[PDB]
Amino acid sequence: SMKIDVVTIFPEYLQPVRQSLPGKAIDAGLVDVAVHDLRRWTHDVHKSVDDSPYGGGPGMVMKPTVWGDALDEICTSETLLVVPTPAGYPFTQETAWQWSTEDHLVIACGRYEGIDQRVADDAATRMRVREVSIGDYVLNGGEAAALVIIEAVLRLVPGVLSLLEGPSYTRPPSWRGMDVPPVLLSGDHAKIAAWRAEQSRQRTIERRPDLL
Amino acid sequence: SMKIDVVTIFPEYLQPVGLVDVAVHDLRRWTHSVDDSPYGGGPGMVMKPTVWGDALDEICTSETLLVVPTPAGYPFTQETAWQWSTEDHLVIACGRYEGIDQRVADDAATRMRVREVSIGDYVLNGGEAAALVIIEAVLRLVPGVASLLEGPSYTRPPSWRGMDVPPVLLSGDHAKIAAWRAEQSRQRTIERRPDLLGFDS
Ligand SMILES: CN1CCN(Cc2ccc(Cn3ccc4ccc(-c5n[nH]c(N)c5C#N)cc43)cc2)CC1
Ligand SMILES: CN1CCN(Cc2ccc(Cn3ccc4ccc(-c5n[nH]c(N)c5C#N)cc43)cc2)CC1
Repeated sequence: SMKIDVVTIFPEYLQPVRQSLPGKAIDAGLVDVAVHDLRRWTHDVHKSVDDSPYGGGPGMVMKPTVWGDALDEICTSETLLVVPTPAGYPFTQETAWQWSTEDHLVIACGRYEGIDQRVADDAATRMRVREVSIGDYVLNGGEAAALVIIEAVLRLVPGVLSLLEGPSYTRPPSWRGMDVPPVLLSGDHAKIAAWRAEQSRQRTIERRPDLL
Repeated sequence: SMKIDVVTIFPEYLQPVGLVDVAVHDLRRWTHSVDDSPYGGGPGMVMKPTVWGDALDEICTSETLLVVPTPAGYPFTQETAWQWSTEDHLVIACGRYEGIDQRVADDAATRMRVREVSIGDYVLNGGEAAALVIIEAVLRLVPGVASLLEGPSYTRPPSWRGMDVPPVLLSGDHAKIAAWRAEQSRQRTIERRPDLLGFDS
């Protein structure tokens, strides 16, 4: 039973998450995913969510007052507040396992240069807060990271949906002059696992030597 | 100028997307099941090469960069995004199940450039979420649109819930501000990503 709240100035960007949720997991009450438009908590008629950064520099910073109101309404003390950011701790598979058992996740999606730091600092005095990054590249905002995080976490929730894996093959046995490696049709399953382990080692050495 | 074609059995997931166009293609429009059991055994299903071959035949040219998301890929990083930002034609083949038969990539590599990549060390259900991340990271670099973590940012008001913006940022002194931000960045980097500065995780 997990509730996920996403807060964003582009709620439309989260459409694919609602498209990938099975009706049975929802109706069995295993998961609920709500998306909230941040501008619902703005204070002015211009619906301002950003302002110039103290200290100068390019770009804008999301206003603490607007985010404070949104999180105040949506979070409780039991909430896990996830804040995507290019300067976060790495989001990995272990992170996903750990979060997959939470009752309530709130994902605060920023834009521009990100969110006034006091928002997270304030939230952390009464709930668990995690600033994370989904990888070493730069995005426009937190929304794509939210999709990735939701997908990686939810697929580890029952019934919701070391080395690199080597190549896989299926039918037909021959295709455009390429044969499936004969060892896979040998019926020697110890030897098949050895071949796969060695493909796995070579691939890891070639593509991800850092893991070794 | 860039053309991006994404190929998937779940084009419904890609709905979010002048000098750059992005098209989404339903792989199923090339079937006369897309999946079967893996040779050698194992759990799950593998996408058959036949369907993929026909689809990519029609969409790709020798100039095309074929991008294949996979948990076993080379790391997709900011350097990759820079590299790809000057391509004319990207084709992103999104798999599902346990992935795509290896021969699809091996075949395509005889005719064009192929890049198997991963967007991070976690597991997804398919390549669609990766495609969105790759598209976003690359397109924001397309012409006409160091190795440290950015420190904290603040805006108005200068005091909020009894929390003050660090006084140096209000000081208006650029050299003190640049020094403070430098220190902030390096301390964040060593705390959150020591690997970027060459230490153990
Ligand atoms: C270090 N350098 C130099 C300074 N820049 C400053 C900067 C700051 C924000 C933005 C855009 N943005 C706004 C909210 C937000 C959330 C997550 C992400 C995100 N990007 N990449 C990931 N793995 C992300 C995740 N998760 C990006 C976001 C772009 C550029 C940062 C990089
Ligand atoms: C250790 N091994 C043991 C076996 N499994 C095998 C396996 C293989 C595919 C899938 C799902 N899937 C299908 C197509 C496809 C493309 C990209 C991604 C993807 N995941 N994480 C990234 N950074 C991705 C990217 N980019 C996942 C995909 C799930 C599980 C994996 C872990």
